[PDB]
Amino acid sequence: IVGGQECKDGECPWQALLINEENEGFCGGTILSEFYILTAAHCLYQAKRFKVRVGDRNTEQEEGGEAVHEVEVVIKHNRFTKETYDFDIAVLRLKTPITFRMNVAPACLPERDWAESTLMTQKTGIVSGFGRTHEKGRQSTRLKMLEVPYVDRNSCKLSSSFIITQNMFCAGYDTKQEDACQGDSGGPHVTRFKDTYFVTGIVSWGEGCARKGKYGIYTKVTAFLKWIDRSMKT
Amino acid sequence: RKLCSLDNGDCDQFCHEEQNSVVCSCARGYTLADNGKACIPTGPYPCGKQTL
Ligand SMILES: COc1cccc(Cn2c(C(=O)NC3CCN(C(C)C)CC3)cc3ccccc32)c1
Ligand SMILES: [Ca+2]
Repeated sequence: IVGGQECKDGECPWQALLINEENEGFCGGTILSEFYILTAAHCLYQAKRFKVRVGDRNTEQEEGGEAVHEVEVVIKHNRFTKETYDFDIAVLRLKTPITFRMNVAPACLPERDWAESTLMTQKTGIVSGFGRTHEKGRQSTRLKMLEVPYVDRNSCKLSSSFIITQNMFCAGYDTKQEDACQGDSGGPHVTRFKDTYFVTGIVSWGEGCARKGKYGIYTKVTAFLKWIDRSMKT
Repeated sequence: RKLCSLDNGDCDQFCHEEQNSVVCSCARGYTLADNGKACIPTGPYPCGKQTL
């Protein structure tokens, strides 16, 4: 995350962190329930084998609520393609259930119709992660969050050098130096509504980070809700 | 601005229209309240709640 603030105690409990064999975080994820993690499909090729850490806000200092979980099932959308990053979504089934607590809780899955006309019509969404604080910088050791305005779909397409499919949406600023970045992929994009947070996106990609005239590209969760429920049902 | 378009129909969460009228509902872990609008949690850790 470039700019924004750090997630304070109990502020971003649905945040999950995918870590490799060397316990390095390479991507984020969102807790959907005690057994399921929502992330990006393109994160799956980052490591040949990874685990899932929850309740972590400082990669170098155990707060006592941390907990590693092994992945039992990786459910990737068969239509995902590295050529365009379309259908950049995957669900992870954990071997052992997550224990909810102060910094560990699930985000809510909304209904499609309501999410698009009410959640995505709000002015801002919240993105978070342990990603880079600057485009060419290194990974953050502190979990960060950033409020990001929903971008008009027309402005989105006109600003992108790459195709923006119907499974993606733009969020962020035109010139302000705040945006998600490398390492945040697969992380949560949630929208607040009356004190309740709903999953609305998955950090996907972007042209650089916080660049002028460029926005953060997120997987449109509402387009996969039925798919997500199916992956969790079995 | 009518029904759900006017302040989410006074619903705490999901709002949908079926026959010129509002019907509210809630996410898993919540139950619609007596007023048929608010969403009451069912456990110690309902979804979407921060604990500051
Ligand atoms: C705004 O938030 C984010 C979140 C995650 C990553 C980024 C930007 N980003 C990307 C990237 O994304 N490449 C895309 C190019 C275009 N392709 C498309 C053509 C599919 C996808 C990879 C690679 C990369 C390397 C170092 C720093 C930032 C980076 C920005
Ligand atoms: Ca820690």
